[PDB]
Amino acid sequence: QVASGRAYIHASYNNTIVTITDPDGNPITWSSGGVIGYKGSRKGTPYAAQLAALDAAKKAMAYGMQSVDVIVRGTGAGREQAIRALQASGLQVKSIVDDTPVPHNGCRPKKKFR
Amino acid sequence: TMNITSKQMEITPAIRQHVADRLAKLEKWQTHLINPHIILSKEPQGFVADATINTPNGVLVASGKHEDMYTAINELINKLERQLNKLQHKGEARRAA
Amino acid sequence: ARRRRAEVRQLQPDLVYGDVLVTAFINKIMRDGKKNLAARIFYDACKIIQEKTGQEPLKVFKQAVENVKPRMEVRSRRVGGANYQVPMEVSPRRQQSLALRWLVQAANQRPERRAAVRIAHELMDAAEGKGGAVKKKEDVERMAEANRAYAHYRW
Amino acid sequence: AKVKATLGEFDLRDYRNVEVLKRFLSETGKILPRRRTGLSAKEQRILAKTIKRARILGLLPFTEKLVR
RNA sequence: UGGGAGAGGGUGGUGGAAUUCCCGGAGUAGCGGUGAAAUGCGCAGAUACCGGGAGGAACGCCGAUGGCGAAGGCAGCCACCUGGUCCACCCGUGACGCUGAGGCGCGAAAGCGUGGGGAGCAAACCGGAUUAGAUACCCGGGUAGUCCACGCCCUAAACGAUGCGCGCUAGGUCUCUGGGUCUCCUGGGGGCCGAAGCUAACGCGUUAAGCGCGCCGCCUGGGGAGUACGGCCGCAAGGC
Ligand SMILES: [Mg+2]
Ligand SMILES: [Mg+2]
Ligand SMILES: [Mg+2]
Ligand SMILES: [Mg+2]
Ligand SMILES: [Mg+2]
Ligand SMILES: [Mg+2]
Ligand SMILES: [Mg+2]
Ligand SMILES: [Mg+2]
Ligand SMILES: [Mg+2]
Ligand SMILES: [Mg+2]
Ligand SMILES: [Mg+2]
Ligand SMILES: [Mg+2]
Ligand SMILES: [Mg+2]
Ligand SMILES: [Mg+2]
Ligand SMILES: [Mg+2]
Ligand SMILES: [Mg+2]
Ligand SMILES: [Mg+2]
Ligand SMILES: [Mg+2]
Ligand SMILES: [Mg+2]
Ligand SMILES: [Mg+2]
Ligand SMILES: [Mg+2]
Ligand SMILES: [Mg+2]
Ligand SMILES: [Mg+2]
Ligand SMILES: [Mg+2]
Ligand SMILES: [Mg+2]
Ligand SMILES: [Mg+2]
Ligand SMILES: [Mg+2]
Ligand SMILES: [Mg+2]
Ligand SMILES: [Mg+2]
Ligand SMILES: [Mg+2]
Ligand SMILES: [Mg+2]
Ligand SMILES: [Mg+2]
Ligand SMILES: [Mg+2]
Ligand SMILES: [Mg+2]
Ligand SMILES: [Mg+2]
Ligand SMILES: [Mg+2]
Ligand SMILES: [Mg+2]
Ligand SMILES: [Mg+2]
Ligand SMILES: [Mg+2]
Ligand SMILES: [Mg+2]
Ligand SMILES: [Mg+2]
Ligand SMILES: [Mg+2]
Ligand SMILES: [Mg+2]
Ligand SMILES: [Mg+2]
Ligand SMILES: [Mg+2]
Ligand SMILES: [Mg+2]
Ligand SMILES: [Mg+2]
Ligand SMILES: [Mg+2]
Ligand SMILES: [Mg+2]
Ligand SMILES: [Mg+2]
Ligand SMILES: [Mg+2]
Ligand SMILES: [Mg+2]
Ligand SMILES: [Mg+2]
Ligand SMILES: [Mg+2]
Ligand SMILES: [Mg+2]
Ligand SMILES: [Mg+2]
Ligand SMILES: [Mg+2]
Repeated sequence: QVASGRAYIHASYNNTIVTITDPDGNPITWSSGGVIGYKGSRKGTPYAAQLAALDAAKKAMAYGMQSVDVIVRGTGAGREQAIRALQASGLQVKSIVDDTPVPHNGCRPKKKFR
Repeated sequence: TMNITSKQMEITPAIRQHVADRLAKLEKWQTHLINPHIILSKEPQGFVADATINTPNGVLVASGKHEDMYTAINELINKLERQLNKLQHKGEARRAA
Repeated sequence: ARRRRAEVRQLQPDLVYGDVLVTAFINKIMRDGKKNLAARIFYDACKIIQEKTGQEPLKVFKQAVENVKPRMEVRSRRVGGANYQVPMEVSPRRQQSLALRWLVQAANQRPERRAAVRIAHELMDAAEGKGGAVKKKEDVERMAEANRAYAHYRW
Repeated sequence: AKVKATLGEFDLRDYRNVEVLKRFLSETGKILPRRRTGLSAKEQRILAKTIKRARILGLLPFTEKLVR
């Protein structure tokens, strides 16, 4: 049991994954569009991200989590609705920062990004 | 089934069977050919082969003309194929976005 | 239509309870413009409601209407290359229309021989939360909830 | 609110002027556009190069996480 | 002589972001992917998260309708070596000039040879979809290659589809870069709109496709055909 931790929102166009860690970044629990029951492209809807964030927040609070910092990566649909679901869950959102990785012009991307 | 009208001409059961064998090229697309109807007729410049066919995805209406009657029939088929292949694939075009 | 909205036809109140909703119910029962028959079947059932259950026909009939009103429904829409059952809220006009339609349709599924018996009994059950009518409203609502994930396509 | 107007004289080649150079960086760490710095073409090039040297020395950052 | 701007070129070094992979930790029921899917990956512990390491390639913001080069083409940053170019002074030489058949050099990408390197990507290839079929488009894999050195190849929508040089013929507006006296003026670039004029039209118009002089290259109906034969070049592909 730890009361302070982190919430990562990995949110792509296909899915949204929420992992709740401790102060050091070690995962406590996690959820996703698949864990809340969806398959296929439904996992990339905002309601999907919503259920996933709530199911992740619920599990975390079951271990005494009360405060989280929120780290957000990716520009997926359910990104903004996932932040909502965390706030409106019971957890205390101490902060929200976007840590989306961006190359400083690095590796050549797959054909579909050119 | 399939009906064949020979307007102001006379044709044999052999020619009617040729038309049915040529219309069978449309069976390729594996869609329902619903009451296909071929009209054969002669202008002063050659023969005219008309056709009206409904399918689950629309209607086919085409007209072929040529001196040689079997060629007018073939021109009819060519126009009917391009119409059917359009009906069967046009909806695929805008899957994205 | 394309140019403008359509204006909802106002119905004259019926002559036994002064109700406009009771009128719309009669019309939904009416086949081939036999309104005399249509009214007689409803009222004949309003006696059966009274005689099998000692309370107000009007009240029983109206509660069964609220018990069939679907609050949400699915409305199809092709998105790219897939037909999606979009969950949608139902306008009160349409709620009423769906309620009355399903009542009669479900009543006429019944096994009871005389129609006014089928109209009475279905309105009796639906007043309590039973019958194939209320089932149809529940079924439609469960469809809408099942597809809440598509609720952002709503127009 | 253009950054150059918020500063007196400075040397556009002082790669160690951490406290002046840092104003020409967005809160996310990026080099700010000419529209938000108020420099001409010629001096924006000197600024960009100087910021880059200062980055390599560790004075200025290459990127910062965006905090809502 | 005194100045300037610049992704101009060559060599050695060097920085951070990101991807992938390997190790450690924490954690579990899916992840991924699409129009929707499936193949694929995952309880032999994947994805998502944190820490450490390895390695290659490309340099986000700045960055622009921008800059530089003869063209190809050139973009993190530092140093060295080095080319072109513009400006002010009007100091030196005294027509020393223009063009240029041949020649010589340069010449994107792909390709070739020898050696190295290989993260990502990805011809060929394999598999999943799509579809009437789908030797494709989309998806999951994947070898050459993409990268470096040296040597070849010598092509292109190598384009402004517009050879180079000079002189001449309204202006207006935006911009890069110099010199003034900094209002503005004046050089050199880069765009837009337009005087006269040109043009079959579209359009061009002091960055001419205008008006003229010089010199070079090239066209002479479509196909056959950039093919055949010859010759020259190339390791080959194939080029002229
Ligand atoms: Mg998905
Ligand atoms: Mg017949
Ligand atoms: Mg006949
Ligand atoms: Mg006709
Ligand atoms: Mg054919
Ligand atoms: Mg009805
Ligand atoms: Mg029903
Ligand atoms: Mg029930
Ligand atoms: Mg000098
Ligand atoms: Mg591990
Ligand atoms: Mg085990
Ligand atoms: Mg890591
Ligand atoms: Mg850019
Ligand atoms: Mg330019
Ligand atoms: Mg130039
Ligand atoms: Mg002199
Ligand atoms: Mg002299
Ligand atoms: Mg020359
Ligand atoms: Mg020559
Ligand atoms: Mg070459
Ligand atoms: Mg190459
Ligand atoms: Mg190559
Ligand atoms: Mg080979
Ligand atoms: Mg080889
Ligand atoms: Mg090689
Ligand atoms: Mg060999
Ligand atoms: Mg090799
Ligand atoms: Mg490999
Ligand atoms: Mg295949
Ligand atoms: Mg197949
Ligand atoms: Mg086959
Ligand atoms: Mg394939
Ligand atoms: Mg592929
Ligand atoms: Mg791949
Ligand atoms: Mg090979
Ligand atoms: Mg090889
Ligand atoms: Mg040549
Ligand atoms: Mg061009
Ligand atoms: Mg040019
Ligand atoms: Mg040419
Ligand atoms: Mg031509
Ligand atoms: Mg020439
Ligand atoms: Mg000429
Ligand atoms: Mg000027
Ligand atoms: Mg000045
Ligand atoms: Mg000019
Ligand atoms: Mg113009
Ligand atoms: Mg004129
Ligand atoms: Mg002329
Ligand atoms: Mg001008
Ligand atoms: Mg003039
Ligand atoms: Mg010019
Ligand atoms: Mg011309
Ligand atoms: Mg010829
Ligand atoms: Mg040849
Ligand atoms: Mg050739
Ligand atoms: Mg030969």
